Parts: sequence; C-alpha cells; structure tokens
Amino acid sequence: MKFILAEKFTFDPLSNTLIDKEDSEEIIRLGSNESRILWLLAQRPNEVISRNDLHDFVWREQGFEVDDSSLTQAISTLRKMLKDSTKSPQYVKTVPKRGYQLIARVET
DNA sequence: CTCAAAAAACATAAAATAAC
DNA sequence: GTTATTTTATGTTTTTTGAG
Repeated sequence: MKFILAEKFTFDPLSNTLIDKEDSEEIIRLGSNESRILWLLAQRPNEVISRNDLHDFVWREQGFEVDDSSLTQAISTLRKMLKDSTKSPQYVKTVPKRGYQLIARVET
C-alpha cells in the first residue's frame, strides 16, 4: 500500500521507495530502517510513537539487535531524505522522553 | 518557588564494521 | 574496494535537581 505524505511524497513501504511529486525521474531508495520507521509512523498518523515501539518494529521483531543510538541515527537519515528540518519540522516531530510523531498529512 | 547548573536526551559528523 | 548498517565522537536541546 502506498502513502502520500504532506501532499508531497509518495511512499511505498513494500518497494521502500519515496517519490517527490516535483520529480519525473528521481526515485529515492530508502534504507530498510528508514522505510520501516516511516511505515509505522504513517500507519499511526499524528500519534506519539514510543522509542520502544519504533525499536521493536524496525529491528527487534525481526531478530535484529542494535543500540537505541540506531533509532536516533535512522530518524536523522529519514529527515534528511524528507528534507525535514529538526525544528521546525513538517514531517516528524521529536517528543522528548516519549518518541516521535508524524505531523504530515497521510493519505492512503 | 525560581532559575542556574548538572544531568539526560536527542542530532549530526565521522569512523567502524560486515558482507557483497 | 564499495556500500549499507551500526556505532562512536562531538555538538545541541531538554529536563531534572536543589541552593539561594
């Protein structure tokens, strides 16, 4: 299933692709961690998603063992791919001590 | 009963690691 | 000998703590 984010990007969590509606040729290939983060965020729009939840969805439920630092690094890479600025975000907002929150519109 | 300083939490820049 | 993923080093922001 595809998601349209902030009426700007088309995200496909199955192919792991991000496409900016300004482009006819460019397909952004998201890394696995960035895609899975964006998928869980888009399935729960505007919810504060805990770090544990993202850690579990993205790594643990698939047997992968990584430090919490991997979440924070993957968020930073994703924000870069979305051209999302850390304050003031348009896509992913940090909620300190509680996780992250997708504030972009999600249309499915 | 506040607000500075200390500690914790999060972000980005580099490096390390692993496996094509 | 190159690239994805993870981790480490350094930087920035937020929160907790407690003395005045």
